[PDB]
Amino acid sequence: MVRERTFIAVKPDGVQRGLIGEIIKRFEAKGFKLAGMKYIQASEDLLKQHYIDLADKPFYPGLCKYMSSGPVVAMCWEGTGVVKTARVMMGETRPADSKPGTIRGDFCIEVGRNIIHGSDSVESANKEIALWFKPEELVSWTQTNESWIYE
Amino acid sequence: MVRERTFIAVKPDGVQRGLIGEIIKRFEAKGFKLAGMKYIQASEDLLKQHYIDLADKPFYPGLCKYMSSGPVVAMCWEGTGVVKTARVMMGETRPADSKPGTIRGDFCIEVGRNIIHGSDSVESANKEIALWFKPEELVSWTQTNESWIYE
Amino acid sequence: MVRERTFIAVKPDGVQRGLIGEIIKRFEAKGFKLAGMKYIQASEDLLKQHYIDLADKPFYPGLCKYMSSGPVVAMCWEGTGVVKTARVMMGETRPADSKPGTIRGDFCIEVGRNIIHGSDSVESANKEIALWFKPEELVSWTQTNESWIYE
Ligand SMILES: Nc1ncnc2c1ncn2[C@H]1C[C@H](O)[C@@H](COP(=O)(O)OP(=O)(O)O)O1
Ligand SMILES: Nc1ncnc2c1ncn2[C@H]1C[C@H](O)[C@@H](COP(=O)(O)OP(=O)(O)O)O1
Ligand SMILES: Nc1ncnc2c1ncn2[C@H]1C[C@H](O)[C@@H](COP(=O)(O)OP(=O)(O)O)O1
Ligand SMILES: [Mg+2]
Ligand SMILES: [Mg+2]
Ligand SMILES: [Mg+2]
Repeated sequence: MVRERTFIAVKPDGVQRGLIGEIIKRFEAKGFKLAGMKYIQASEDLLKQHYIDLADKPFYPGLCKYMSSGPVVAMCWEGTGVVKTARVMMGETRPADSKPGTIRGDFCIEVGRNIIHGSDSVESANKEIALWFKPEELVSWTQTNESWIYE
Repeated sequence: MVRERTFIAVKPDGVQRGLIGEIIKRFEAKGFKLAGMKYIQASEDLLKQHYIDLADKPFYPGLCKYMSSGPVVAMCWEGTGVVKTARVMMGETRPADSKPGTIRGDFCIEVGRNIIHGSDSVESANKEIALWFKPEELVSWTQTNESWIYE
Repeated sequence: MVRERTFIAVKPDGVQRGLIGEIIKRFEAKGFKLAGMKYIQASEDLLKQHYIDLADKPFYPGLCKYMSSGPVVAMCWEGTGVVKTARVMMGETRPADSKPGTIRGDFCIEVGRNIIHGSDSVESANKEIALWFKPEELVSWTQTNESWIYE
């Protein structure tokens, strides 16, 4: 059975600071299922589309070039309420506003270096997933512990 | 030398997902003293009594069967304000409402699979402990680091 | 280049309970920079000054001798908003009011045994750092991952 999916990316500061495993570990631990993962240095043009709603923000151009300046881990995670719950796990947009226990709360300080991205809605998630993954790159499989995560 | 006591159980999903040590470790780190522990697959009826106050809820009979379907770690933990603090450490009834940093927040998703139980009051704690433990099974001992936990 | 600094101390219960590495590790993970560290058993007189604004509290005299009864780790940490953020990472003054994920939240129970100290303002931090460290003992240096922590 297919459940809600979200797009999660480890940003270049996340890769650079050796936080990839730690982030993935947190999601496995939570009980969510990895459905897609790739490792790329995406194009400025891809990122511009990824962040289209902020295109008019002053930090937008720096943001888009920066997010394309190095490799990122692109992920798709699956599970009930994974979009909003992933956000909670991340913390807030600004690390300064993120609680200890969250990923941004434990590991970073500034809004422009906040190591992780997550879709903010099912609508954004469906678009971001389609943007970063070809349908074939999404793997359908059954986690055997599923019966201990879901009634 | 005797302090407040609460009943904590690692539920069958907690056991299945290999979270026993992780749960106990959090209680040791916090500074609480272990007073009783056993490992059983309890009878459906023991669970019916454990959750007697929920007998009229629609999820109750299923709850009781699930909670008796596999082994659980039954514990009694001791220390100042341990009943309510354990609740804080667990999170909310619903993992969806539990914060990162809490046990349900970090490890589970669904209300019916929330890996851990904790007494909600001293009075419930007194009843749950007597139900799961024989008086002889509660161990009286002194943790020597106590003087660094308690003024 | 030069950022805000705060004074953090591992208190005698922290040292005694073997939590020094855990605490330091939490600050390294967050991205803050160590500028100073020493390990001393300070004088009652130094502590009376350290806590001078609390001079009228009934717990003040007990506090100053306890904080001088054993070795503490004295530290200076540097980074954007490190005064307030360090406080957040600690939790609240009372471990009872501190959330899971914070240092007091994960590790302590009583207000008098809350293992860590942190300056409550840039002003107090400037005084406490100056109280505990000689200008020569403060290290000014550049962490090479700094460019992934700060725009
Ligand atoms: N005020 C700001 N100044 C500089 N960079 C910012 C910024 N706000 C956001 N950025 C960066 C960091 C964010 O991860 C990225 C996307 O912003 P967002 O979508 O509004 O928040 P979020 O990443 O939590 O979804 O833009
Ligand atoms: N709406 C619900 N649907 C399915 N199972 C539920 C449920 N609400 C509670 N359960 C289960 C999970 C709870 O841990 C267990 C005990 O109920 P409770 O006493 O109200 O909560 P708690 O475990 O927080 O003390 O009952
Ligand atoms: N009511 C109280 N009873 C006993 N000890 C207390 C106390 N309040 C504070 N202490 C101790 C623990 C505190 O960390 C220390 C300093 O007090 P504080 O400056 O008011 O708060 P904080 O340590 O959070 O900056 O004094
Ligand atoms: Mg967004
Ligand atoms: Mg209950
Ligand atoms: Mg103070």
